[PDB]
Amino acid sequence: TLECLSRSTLLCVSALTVISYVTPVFLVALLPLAVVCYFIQKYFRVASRDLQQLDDTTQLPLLSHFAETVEGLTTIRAFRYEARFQQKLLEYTDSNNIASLFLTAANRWLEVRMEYIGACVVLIAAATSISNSLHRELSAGLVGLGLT
Amino acid sequence: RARFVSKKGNCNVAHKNIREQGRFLQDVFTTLVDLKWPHTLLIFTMSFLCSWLLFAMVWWLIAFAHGDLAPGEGTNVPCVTSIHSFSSAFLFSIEVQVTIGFGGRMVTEECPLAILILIVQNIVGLMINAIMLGCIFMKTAQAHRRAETLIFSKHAVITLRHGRLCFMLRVGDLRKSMIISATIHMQVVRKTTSPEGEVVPLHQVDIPMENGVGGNGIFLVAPLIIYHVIDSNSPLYDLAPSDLHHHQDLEIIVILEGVVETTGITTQARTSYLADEILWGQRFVPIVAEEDGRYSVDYSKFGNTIKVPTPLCTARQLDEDRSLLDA
Amino acid sequence: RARFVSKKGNCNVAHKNIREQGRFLQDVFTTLVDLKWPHTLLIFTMSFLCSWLLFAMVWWLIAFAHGDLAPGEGTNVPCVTSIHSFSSAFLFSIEVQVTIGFGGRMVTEECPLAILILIVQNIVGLMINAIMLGCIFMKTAQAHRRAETLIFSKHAVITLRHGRLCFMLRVGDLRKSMIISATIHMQVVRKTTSPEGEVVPLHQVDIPMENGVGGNGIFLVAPLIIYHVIDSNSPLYDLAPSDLHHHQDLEIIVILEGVVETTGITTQARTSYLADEILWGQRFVPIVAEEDGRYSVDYSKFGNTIKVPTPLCTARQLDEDRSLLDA
Amino acid sequence: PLAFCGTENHSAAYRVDQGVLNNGCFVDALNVVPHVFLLFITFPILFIGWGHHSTWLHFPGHNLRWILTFILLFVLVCEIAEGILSDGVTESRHLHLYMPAGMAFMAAITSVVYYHNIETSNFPKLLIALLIYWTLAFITKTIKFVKFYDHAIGFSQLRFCLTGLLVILYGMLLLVEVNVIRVRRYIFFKTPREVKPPEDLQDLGVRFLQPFVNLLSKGTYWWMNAFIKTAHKKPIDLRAIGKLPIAMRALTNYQRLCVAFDAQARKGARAIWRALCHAFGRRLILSSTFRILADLLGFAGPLCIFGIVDHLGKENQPKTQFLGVYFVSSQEFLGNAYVLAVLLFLALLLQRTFLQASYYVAIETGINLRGAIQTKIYNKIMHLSTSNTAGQICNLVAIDTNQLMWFFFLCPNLWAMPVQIIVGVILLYYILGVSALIGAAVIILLAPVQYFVATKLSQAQRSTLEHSNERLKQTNEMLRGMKLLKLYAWESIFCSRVEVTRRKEMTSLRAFAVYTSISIFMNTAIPIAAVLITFVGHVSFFKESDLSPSVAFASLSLFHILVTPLFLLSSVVRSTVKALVSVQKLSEFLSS
Ligand SMILES: CCOc1cc(CC(=O)N[C@@H](CC(C)C)c2ccccc2N2CCCCC2)ccc1C(=O)O
Ligand SMILES: Nc1ncnc2c1ncn2[C@@H]1O[C@H](COP(=O)(O)OP(=O)(O)OP(O)(O)=S)[C@@H](O)[C@H]1O
Ligand SMILES: Nc1ncnc2c1ncn2[C@@H]1O[C@H](COP(=O)(O)OP(=O)(O)OP(O)(O)=S)[C@@H](O)[C@H]1O
Repeated sequence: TLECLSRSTLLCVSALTVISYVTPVFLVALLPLAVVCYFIQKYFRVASRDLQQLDDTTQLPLLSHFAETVEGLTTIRAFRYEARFQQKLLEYTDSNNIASLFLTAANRWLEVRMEYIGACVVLIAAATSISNSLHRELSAGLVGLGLT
Repeated sequence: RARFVSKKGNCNVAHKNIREQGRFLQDVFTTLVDLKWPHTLLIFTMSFLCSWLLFAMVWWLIAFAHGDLAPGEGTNVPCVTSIHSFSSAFLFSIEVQVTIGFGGRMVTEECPLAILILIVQNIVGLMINAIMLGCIFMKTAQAHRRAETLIFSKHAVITLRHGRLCFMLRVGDLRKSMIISATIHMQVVRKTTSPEGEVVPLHQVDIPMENGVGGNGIFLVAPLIIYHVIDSNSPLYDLAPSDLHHHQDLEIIVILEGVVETTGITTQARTSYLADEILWGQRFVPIVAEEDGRYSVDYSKFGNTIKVPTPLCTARQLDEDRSLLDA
Repeated sequence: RARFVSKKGNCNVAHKNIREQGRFLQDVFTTLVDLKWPHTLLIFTMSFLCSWLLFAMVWWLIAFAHGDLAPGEGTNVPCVTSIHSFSSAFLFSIEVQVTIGFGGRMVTEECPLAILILIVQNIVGLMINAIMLGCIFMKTAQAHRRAETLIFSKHAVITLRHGRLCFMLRVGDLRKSMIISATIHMQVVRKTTSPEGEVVPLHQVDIPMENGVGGNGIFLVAPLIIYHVIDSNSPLYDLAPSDLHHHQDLEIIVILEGVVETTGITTQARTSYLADEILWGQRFVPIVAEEDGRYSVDYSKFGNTIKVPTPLCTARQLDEDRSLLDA
Repeated sequence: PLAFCGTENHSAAYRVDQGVLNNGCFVDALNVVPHVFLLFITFPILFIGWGHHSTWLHFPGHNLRWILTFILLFVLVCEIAEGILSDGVTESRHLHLYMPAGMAFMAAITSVVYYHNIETSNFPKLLIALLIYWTLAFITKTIKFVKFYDHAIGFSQLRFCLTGLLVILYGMLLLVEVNVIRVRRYIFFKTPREVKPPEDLQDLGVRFLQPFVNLLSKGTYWWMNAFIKTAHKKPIDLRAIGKLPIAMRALTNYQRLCVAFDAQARKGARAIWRALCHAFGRRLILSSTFRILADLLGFAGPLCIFGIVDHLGKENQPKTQFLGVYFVSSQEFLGNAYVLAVLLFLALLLQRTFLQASYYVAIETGINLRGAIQTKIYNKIMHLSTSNTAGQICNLVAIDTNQLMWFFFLCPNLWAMPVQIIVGVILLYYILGVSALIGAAVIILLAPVQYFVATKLSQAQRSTLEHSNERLKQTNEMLRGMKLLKLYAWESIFCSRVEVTRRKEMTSLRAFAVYTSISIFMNTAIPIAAVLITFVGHVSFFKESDLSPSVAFASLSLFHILVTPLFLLSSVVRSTVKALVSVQKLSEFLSS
């Protein structure tokens, strides 16, 4: 995880440096998008932390209930208490599901927001580099570098 | 069977054989306010178009009689300039009634009957314009659509409260505007036969709303339960749980009146419960719940009316049983 | 904990799950009155600019289709004169909607669809103009800022008056305008559990205001003390001096309604005391003082509430002690 | 200065002497009118309503009209583009080219906003205002089509295709409007229908309103916003999180699965697989469709970079048709590199939202499957006999259902990664000729190597878990009897034995870490080697075509797009076989 975090941070910094070297004007638009990115990242991080802790903590009651039902199965069938225990299981599994579902929805929210920021970055880079490769002397291949 | 008032306040009575002495249109003005907004639009536009057509009529007529529609322009002075047709006359009339007056066809100092007509045209224009302004101000301050959002529970329930049979409904004010000084009147509409031999077909007996102050008035922000104690000396005293079916001659109308907070005009919302609408042995489900930091009202459960064990018998028998248990 | 009504009358309830059938905007008009003055400004200006842009659209379109934007001016007659661009069309439209009509670009007798459009433009102009006039007359007669200067003492006090426990507040009318026919309603908002098993979450019990005439109405010029006798048969009967802390479920709302003397429109000022706001064993400091030749009211000491030795116990125990001392 | 029909031959474009309706740039002017109508009828109502808690309701045809308006905004961006491109020639800017289409754009956006306001407020009669609009927008566009046809504009030019697409889309929206007016008769009629918004949306406590939002919010998870903001101020409690909607409950999914099981029993592990299909295949293939569309639209990127760099690396329009108006064709249009840029942007945005929506639908169907399977295995626990392994059932709920659910998470990938790799190799070959096949083979070699490395890594993981379990038992011995050890100071000797076991565990961890390092290095180095061999062999060995900026950078972007599926295909296949074993075990258990 530390290796992959290093690689991700350095690749992102490297891509931003490349498309700033190809396009000096993009750097002016980078700061608003950087601010938006930071805010989104912070709000996600806090929400995802809470949701992950909750999603973990609701899974222990489910496995625990399964263990109990297997241990005292003959007793529960003796009491004819099967319906109550099935109700308790539905409740536990619904808590687990709603936790996992909200977790995945926050994940999707973050990833869509980051992909839209990336789309705005690619539009700005494309437009400005093409404009400079038309009006100015900016080379042809540097435009493709910044584009990728 | 017919009811007295619909569930939406629309009263169901039909009035027949009304000798009118012209009194329904001697009040042309509230008639012209109560004309629905499309009808008011059409009256508005008729009263403008007809005026313009009238005074354009007069203008073209004058310019005719003044010899101003004959060619040979340069020698004589027009009574108003460059009216060439009834089109020109119609445009000149519009311009002087609606006061745009481009001035391409302006009245000149030449012939007085035009001066007099233009006085008349301005004055009647001012008159009808102020008449319509005022009528549609009165129509901008109509508060019928505000009483469309004061709602009553579809089912009224009779339940045992504090040892006595009580007839309850629930009402709610959807908007933030406090309909100031709300007052509720409830009447049991039922055919009453008199011991002296008089039967009235839509008799209305007011039933007292139970208040600690002994009045008829509510502070309506969160939906509240309006209940009436059926102890005695008021109708519904002999209301057995069996007599609550469809074809029972029994209705209860409720009518709440109060000024709207904003346009400062009194309004009224009313509804009716027939003998089948009113349920027995139910109690209204709670609505207010203390949320994060406020009193959140859930309107989903507005008229759910959970059932609860109540003694199914008449209130007179309830008092008789209490008296027998006491002695 | 949440309260029912803030100290500034702003009610604290939140309404959820409201099935609206388009009823909040079927009343477009009181919605358009209640839009705050900046919002009303923006709606006003939108509804004018959009109309001008619309009819300027039509005018430029007609002059296009009439062949009036082609050069070669002298041969043919414009359908309205010297429209040269959508600028000219926009100015002509403004001049005929707002009726300035400089007349540099006047409609001519030439082509009828312009005549018909100019009829339509005048009539819709009159219509929207009268609509906005009336809505902002209704908005000039809004009396919300008048109830901002009817003030209640921040602390309500329970004191022994004429041998009985009385709950008092003090109210004041800052302006010279007598808010005519003032009437005060007080309700003890508290969760009530019924002996038959019904718990309502924001129950409102009206508490009777003590008057010699037996009514709810005050003559409000000098700040006066509104007090309620807690003898019996009304809430607060079992209010021990210990139960007056923050998290006690007990609130008292007060609501005074009356028409303003000047715009002749009913208004309402309301406030609330939680169990901590209400003090025990205090009495309001006198305010009126006979000055040089008048009754000078000093608003500095409005809510000072000096303390005075009172028997700290419930009113029921007060009546029990009186009965025991009597026999 | 700023003439609608640009000032030409002394503004000869305005002379309508020829039968007004067949003067272009007047029929183009007629379009500006219905869009002004919509804007100016709506903005007042929208701002009065913009000046409670609703539990909104959807009008029928909801998703369809959203899709249609998305396509509409797309064609209108293309029309703005073709116009602005189409008057680069002349000296005066012909506004009638783009300003009417750019006006229709804002009009369409207002249309979506206004319809959404009406949907939320359930005032269907207001929809009459849209009922007019499309009509006008239909008519005036058809009038524009017909007249085009008269001068034999044809299909040869792009503007004609775009205006035909527009006529079609306005016809579609008119049909949808009349559909709405037909189902729920809100216009002057018997006024019969009141839909009573769904029950699960009225539950104060169902805060996961993902199914109950308009398609745009469904795609952007826009609702989450509110939640997350709240979740930032005060922590998240089980009261703040809602409870599941009726569509996704343990009971609902369990009954669906049981109906599927009955249908399959009317016609073993195969039975369970076919039942899971019959129960969740609709959502599964919907997610797969989103995923494949996202794959293709992501491939739409490198080719667009190719086009852009080929245009600008060159050094640079005919068909003036409407007696002065120029008409750019599809071939000049797709070679502008300003149009290409915004088309890349639109395609990228749409592809990424489709990809995230595929992910979400797959996740949701997997979680519903987990719920149903848990309830089923518990209902089977209820009935089994006392003759029969408690921990086995506990982990069957803990790890086997987990592997099944993760197979259902990655299941769209299983179908859309081969398609991705195939189309990527094909596009690379089409761009770079024969050397691209060598490069693509070199990069495809990453997948089997990664699979082998993962298998060796799991083997090392088991061999490490053995020593880890033994060291844990020794630590537990040391920690239970710590009292007695400290009483006779035997702590150091037991610590030395624990350290010997730790050294053996480190001996195994060395091999585990070597395999992990090999994985990382292969993953990052196979693409570099692929690019190297591709370009060098293209230039030196093959003596092939000269390496242009467009061609080379298109191939580089295609390699970057090819990296990920080749790396994750190993994991997808491993998860598939793992979940196959899990379903086998689950059938073996459920059969007893
Ligand atoms: C893109 C991450 O969002 C997900 C995405 C999915 C479904 C999915 O096609 N995954 C692809 C990864 C993407 C980048 C292709 C994948 C495929 C094979 C093996 C592992 C994985 N992975 C899934 C775990 C995390 C990333 C590696 C499920 C779950 C999630 C999630 O938010 O946890
Ligand atoms: N059918 C009717 N429609 C409208 N108004 C009526 C009708 N009948 C009576 N009235 C009014 O009711 C009042 C008294 O009613 P009646 O005593 O029944 O008739 P009346 O008073 O003898 O009629 P008058 O006074 O001789 S015109 C009168 O002022 C009438 O104007
Ligand atoms: N959530 C809500 N929001 C707004 N109004 C409501 C709501 N629930 C009920 N009402 C109104 O309250 C009245 C009666 O409420 P209920 O008895 O609870 O529901 P209902 O009457 O059965 O609904 P109807 O009459 O079949 S549309 C109806 O006229 C509704 O218009």
